[PDB]
Amino acid sequence: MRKYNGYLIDLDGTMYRIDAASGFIKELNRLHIPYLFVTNNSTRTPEQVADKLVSLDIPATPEQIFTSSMATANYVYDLDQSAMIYFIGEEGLYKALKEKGFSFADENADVVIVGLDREVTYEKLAVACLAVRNGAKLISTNGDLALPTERGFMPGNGAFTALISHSTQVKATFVGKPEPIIMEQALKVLGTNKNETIMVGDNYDTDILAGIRAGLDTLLVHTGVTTVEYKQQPTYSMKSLDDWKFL
Amino acid sequence: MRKYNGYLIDLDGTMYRGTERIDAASGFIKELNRLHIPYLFVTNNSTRTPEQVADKLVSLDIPATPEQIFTSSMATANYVYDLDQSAMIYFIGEEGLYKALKEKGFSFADENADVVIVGLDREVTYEKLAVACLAVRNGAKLISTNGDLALPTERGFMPGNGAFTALISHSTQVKATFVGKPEPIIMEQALKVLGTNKNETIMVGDNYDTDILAGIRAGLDTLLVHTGVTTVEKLKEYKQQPTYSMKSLDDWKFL
Repeated sequence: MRKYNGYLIDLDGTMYRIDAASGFIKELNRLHIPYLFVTNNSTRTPEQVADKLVSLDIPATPEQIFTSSMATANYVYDLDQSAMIYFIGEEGLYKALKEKGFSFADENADVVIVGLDREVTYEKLAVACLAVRNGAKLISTNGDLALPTERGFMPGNGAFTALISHSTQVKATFVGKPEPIIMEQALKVLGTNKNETIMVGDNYDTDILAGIRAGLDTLLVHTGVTTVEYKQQPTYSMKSLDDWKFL
Repeated sequence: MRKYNGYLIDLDGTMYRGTERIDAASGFIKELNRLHIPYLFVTNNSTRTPEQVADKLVSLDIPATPEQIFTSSMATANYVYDLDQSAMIYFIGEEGLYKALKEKGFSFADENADVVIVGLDREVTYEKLAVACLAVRNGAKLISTNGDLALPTERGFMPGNGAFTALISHSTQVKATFVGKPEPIIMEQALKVLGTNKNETIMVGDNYDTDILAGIRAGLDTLLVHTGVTTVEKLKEYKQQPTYSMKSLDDWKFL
C-alpha cells in the first residue's frame, strides 16, 4: 500500500506556466490515485480551468478543480448562511457565491470579500472600506501581490486587499495559499487523510508553505517560482515530476 | 529687527473651525499684511485649486491670493522638476496635481516613465494602478504626494492617497518617497516659494501629528494653536515638541 494516495496539485506555474506534468497526471490515473488541482485564481470558473488543462493533454474535470473562489464561498457559508455579502471580483468569484445562495449588499453588508477585479474602480474600493467600518468582516480570496502577464507583473489581489486593510485599519482573513484554509477545504473534497496526502507545487511562498501549515507533506518541483537557490524545508524537492517515484 | 519675518500658515487641521477661529485668523492675517510680512498658506489638499482656496479665504474676510496658496501637489511637482527636468512622468491624481505638473512643462509617459507620482484620484481604475506598477518595475521612481490612509467625507472614511500608494508599493516591493505633511519636503518647497530664511520663518498650525511635525522635521520653528493643558502634557513626552503652544492666534506676539 502506498504512502501517498491523495494528491493536491498546484496550477500556478506547476501544471503549466510542461508535458512532464501531463505524464505525471496520466500516471496518477493509471495507478488510480485521486487528485485535486488547487489554485489561488479567483477569476475563472472550475469548468473554464479544467478545459485549459485538457487543452494541454492534462486529464481534468471541473470537479477536479478547486479555486480560492470556491474555498472562500464555502468558508463564508460556515460562518453565516444569512450573511449579506459585498464582493469585489469577477465571474469566478461571483458564480461560486451565487451557487451557495448568498444575498448581496453594499455599504450595509455583513461580509466583504476581496477577489481580483481587473476593472475595479475607486467607488468599488470605497464601498468595501465603508462596509468594513460599519462592522463588516473582511475576507480575501488570496494575498498574491503581483500577477504575471505579458505586460509584466500586474497588481495582484493581495495589493488591493492591502489598500482596503490599510485604509480601514482592519486586518483581513486570507483564504487561499499560503493560508491553511484553502488546503483544509480541498482536503475534505479530495477525501483522503492528512497523512496520506501530499501537496505539489513550484512556489514555496504559496504552495509549500500552505501544505506545511495544513499538516501535509510537500513536493517542491523547480518548474516555477522558487529556485534551488527558508526555516522549514519541503518534504521532497526535485527538478522535475519525472523524478517522482510515487511513494 | 524681527526674529520671524516669514510665516507659513496651515490650512488644514481645525484652524478655521467656527466663526471665532475664522475672525481670529482674519485679524491675524490682516496684521501680517499691515506689517508687510510675507506669508504663505500650506495644505495637503488636492481637491482644490490655489485659485479656489484663495477665493474661499477672501470670502471669509481672509486676504489671500492664488500665489499665496501652496499645496502638496505643487511641492511634489517642484521637487521632482529640480531633480530632473527631463523626467517622463506618469501620475495618478486629479486637477490640482495635473495643473502643478503642467506648470513645470513636463513630458508624460506610461509604462516607460522615469517617475511615478501618486496622488488622490477618486476615479482611479485597475489600469491606472497597473500602469503605475509596470512603470516602477521598469525602474521608475515612486513618489507619493501624501500618505493619508483615510479621507473623511459625508459618506464616512473613503480610501485616501496613502492607501493607493500602499497598493503600488506592496505590489512592486518598492518604497515610496512621501512629500506632503508630516514629511519635511513640502515645507522645504514652501520655503523656496516664500523666499525667507529657515531660521527666520515659523510654521503655524493646530495639529501636531500631520501639520506641525512636518515643520519640525524641516528644521522650522513651529507654533501650535488651539491647544490646552492636556495636549501640551502629551507632547512633552514625544521626541519632539512645537516651539510654542498657545490657545489662540490672538495670543501671538509677532516675535
